Amino acid sequence: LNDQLPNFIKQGYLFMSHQRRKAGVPADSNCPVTFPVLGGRATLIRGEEAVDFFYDESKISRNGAMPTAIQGPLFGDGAVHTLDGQAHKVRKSAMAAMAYDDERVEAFRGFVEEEMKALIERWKTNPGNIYDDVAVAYGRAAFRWAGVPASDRELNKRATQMSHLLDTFGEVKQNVLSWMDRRKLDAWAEDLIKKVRSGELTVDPDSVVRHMADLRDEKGELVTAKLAGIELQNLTRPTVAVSRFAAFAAVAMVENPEWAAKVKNAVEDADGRLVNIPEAVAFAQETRRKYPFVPMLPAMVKEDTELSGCPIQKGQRVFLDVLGTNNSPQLWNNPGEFNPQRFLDTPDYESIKGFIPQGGGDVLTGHRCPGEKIAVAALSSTVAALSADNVTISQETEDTTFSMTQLLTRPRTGVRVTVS
Amino acid sequence: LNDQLPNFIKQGYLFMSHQRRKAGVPADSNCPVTFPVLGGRATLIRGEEAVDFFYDESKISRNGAMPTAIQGPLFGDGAVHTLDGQAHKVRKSAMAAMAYDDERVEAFRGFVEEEMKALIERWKTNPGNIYDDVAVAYGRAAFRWAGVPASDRELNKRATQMSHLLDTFGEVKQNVLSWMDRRKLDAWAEDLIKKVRSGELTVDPDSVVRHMADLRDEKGELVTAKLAGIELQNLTRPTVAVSRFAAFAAVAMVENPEWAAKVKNAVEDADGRLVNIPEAVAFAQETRRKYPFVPMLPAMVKEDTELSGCPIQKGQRVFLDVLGTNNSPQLWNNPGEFNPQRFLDTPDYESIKGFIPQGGGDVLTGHRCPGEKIAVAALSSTVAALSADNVTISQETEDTTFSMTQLLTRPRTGVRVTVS
Ligand code: HEM
Ligand code: HEM
Ligand SMILES: CCCCCCCCCCCCCCCC(=O)O
Ligand SMILES: CCCCCCCCCCCCCCCC(=O)O
Repeated sequence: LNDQLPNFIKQGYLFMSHQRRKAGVPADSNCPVTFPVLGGRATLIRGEEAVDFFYDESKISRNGAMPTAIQGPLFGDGAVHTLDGQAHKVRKSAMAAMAYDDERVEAFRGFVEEEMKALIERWKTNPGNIYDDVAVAYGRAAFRWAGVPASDRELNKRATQMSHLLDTFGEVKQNVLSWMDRRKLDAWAEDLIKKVRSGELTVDPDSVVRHMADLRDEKGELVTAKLAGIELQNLTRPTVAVSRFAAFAAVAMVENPEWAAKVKNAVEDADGRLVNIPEAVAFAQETRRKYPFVPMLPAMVKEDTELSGCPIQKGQRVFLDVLGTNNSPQLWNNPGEFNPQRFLDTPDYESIKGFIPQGGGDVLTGHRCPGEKIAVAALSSTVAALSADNVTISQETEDTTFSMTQLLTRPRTGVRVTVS
Repeated sequence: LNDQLPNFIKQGYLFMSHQRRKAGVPADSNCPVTFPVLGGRATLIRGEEAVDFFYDESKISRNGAMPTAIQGPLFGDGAVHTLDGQAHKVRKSAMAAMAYDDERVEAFRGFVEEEMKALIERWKTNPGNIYDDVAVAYGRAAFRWAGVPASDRELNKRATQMSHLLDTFGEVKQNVLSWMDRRKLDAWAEDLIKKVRSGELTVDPDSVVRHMADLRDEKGELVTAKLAGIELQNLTRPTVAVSRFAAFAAVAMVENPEWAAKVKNAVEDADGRLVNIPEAVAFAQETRRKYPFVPMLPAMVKEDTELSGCPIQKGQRVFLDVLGTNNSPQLWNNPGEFNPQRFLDTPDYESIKGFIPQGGGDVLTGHRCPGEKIAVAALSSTVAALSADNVTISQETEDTTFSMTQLLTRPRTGVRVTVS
């Protein structure tokens, strides 16, 4: 049983089933599978019992679990993702106060709406693809929502630099570029925070830029302008990432013309309202569940413990299959069908323990992604925006199909689109 | 407009509304009110803008703000409460390192659980009241958590002497007793610290008692053994104080039997454990929010400045309404309702700017209480303990009712309780 790192690069999102299959575990089963990867023992876990385990901070730490080749360029150095104990709780608290606050999310809903409404018209003259153009639109919204005091081009630059990062870090032949993207982005963010603290750059006192500039650590000292800038990115770039979900959502619409028209009816019955449309939210939630984005979640093991008969080791790495539980037939009724009706029946996605496309457990007391609201706020607005008639989504093979073996995958074209 | 010191003694916790009312200010309003008290100009402030102001250490000093009749017996002479500038930052750092460290809080959580679990069993044989008996239990836990090397009698003795202080100070006809209590406690603590420094009494090297005996100031010199004992009390006595919150919490249970049964279910699932129960924790925070303990906070003014049109001058004393802000309908959804559900929606109480029952600014860089963790840890453990069925809280008028004109008020009986 050699190291499974070559298999992970080869299989991509098929790696979870592959290790499951190559271990003799039945299909659709939740049985833990133990295998070596990255020169160490690892156990892939999947299921509701796995989610409760993954977030038991008494047995599961996170620092060092994500390899630096990924955490380095994507999340940045010293980010909230690599923190445990008190230092994390104080950092999440200050960050969930901006992305998880219902008031600030509703403010973002207005920013992302206006930016999208422009594109749908903007495309009519210079059409493009969803992934690239919506990434800029998402970045413009997140930056304006944060109070970033930069020009429009600078906003679009950083937006594409963040979208370029997400496209490159996952491919072994491009991870070197994602390091250059972060190096540039880290410098632009640090300079911004440095000028806010110096008064050269004055921002709104309640803005996200200000709360980042006045960020402090667990010992009560204010973080370095770099870290304050790294963490500002971790509140804007993960929004630019949603353009990949917008691409996936665009494919599902041309594949499900019935639900696409319901959204349309909804937005039509609301005259342009692209936000807070329960139908588009359900479509956005269904896209997050079915389509591949985050393959699995890595975590370290604090002490010798056990999960469902399979024993796991101290200092071991566990992996939570997020694609497998989100589509496990054990936990979902017909997971093969793209059906946003399941998220109109249960709108509170936090009650679904097995719905973990962006994390499980609690968001305030754990590492679960804050701003799933902000993500869906952006994602649902795009579903409503493309639900129109003047918009016709191109359906070439490179527009509708994506590779399951490619990490951070997406339709080749980025899902092209044209508007009349 | 005569001096308002007689009105404060007469009105108690209604004094803030009284000064608000006698100034023509509308009800529930946040308008500052200026009046003379203690032979000097004073301005009562209330609201989020007041909390940010009150802790702007660029405009507000604190030494001399608390009259010696209160600071003297309660906090002790030369305590961290009377410190400004650098000398405070050096002292808080060494003191918040014991009460604000999440690891040490979890250690105290086990002690307060063990001590509370005993009381409910003693009550079966010899029942009493919440205020007095839980004060001893809180003191027994806080002393053992700190590493106090004393017998059971001294632990029980100093604890009741500490609870006696809180009941006696603030009462004009009893403040003389709290001076005698402090003189006794100061001497017992000083003797303890002196024998720890001499090796006559050996304590755990990382215990709170040791970090107090090795306390140093801004001078780089270790504090006098007495002061190390005053500051040791300011990390054990304020825990004995929570028995007043436990008394208030006991009334709220017989007043809200639904949340009481909600906690009961919670503990039953936790297999007896009384700590880290999210339901009991939420119940504990609402008790701290609704019930009167700390009326207002006085502070000195460094330079002439302004708050919402009202000018305040140098050398003035400002008062931050903590009961008025914690129950202002402007800042809370139905603050008249006792609803721990509001603290399940937002568990991070430090993100709530208007929730200031034990301070409002930052705890590490300000004067905010560092024992809010330890406090709720103790208070919620009692909330879980009384949620059982064998526990019957007496509901006579002197058990359920407390005076709002009395300082450091509580039901007269202390909320009596009997268990089968
Ligand atoms: C494309 C949509 C997004 C996806 C797929 C996603 C996914 C994730 C995942 C899987 C985690 C780790 C959860 C865990 O550790 O259990 C995470 C963490 C995080 N996400 Fe997102 N996210 C998205 C959007 C956002 C947005 C819009 C924001 C805020 C602007 C955001 C902010 C964060 C933060 C701050 C963390 C760190 C949490 C912690 O480690 O304590 N994400 N994200
Ligand atoms: C009954 C519950 C408690 C209440 C109502 C309470 C209230 C307060 C208040 C209002 C302050 C001043 C905040 C400010 O200056 O803005 C304070 C300070 C302080 N408290 Fe408490 N407290 C409680 C429990 C505790 C506990 C359990 C501890 C630790 C064992 C503690 C230790 C301290 C210390 C050391 C300070 C000084 C902070 C400073 O002035 O820099 N308190 N408390
Ligand atoms: C062999 C290690 C694999 C472990 C897990 C695979 C890492 C892929 C996870 C993708 C993270 C995507 C985060 C989106 C938001 C952001 O821009 O930060
Ligand atoms: C006339 C001046 C009045 C100003 C405010 C009144 C002072 C009463 C506040 C009581 C403080 C109680 C603190 C409990 C915890 C501890 O033991 O430190």
